[PDB]
Amino acid sequence: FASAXLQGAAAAAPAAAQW
Repeated sequence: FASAXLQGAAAAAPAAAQW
């Protein structure tokens, strides 16, 4: 899950960069 979220965090880097 730790390395699972990392994948999402990096995938959320932009999602956030958006707002």
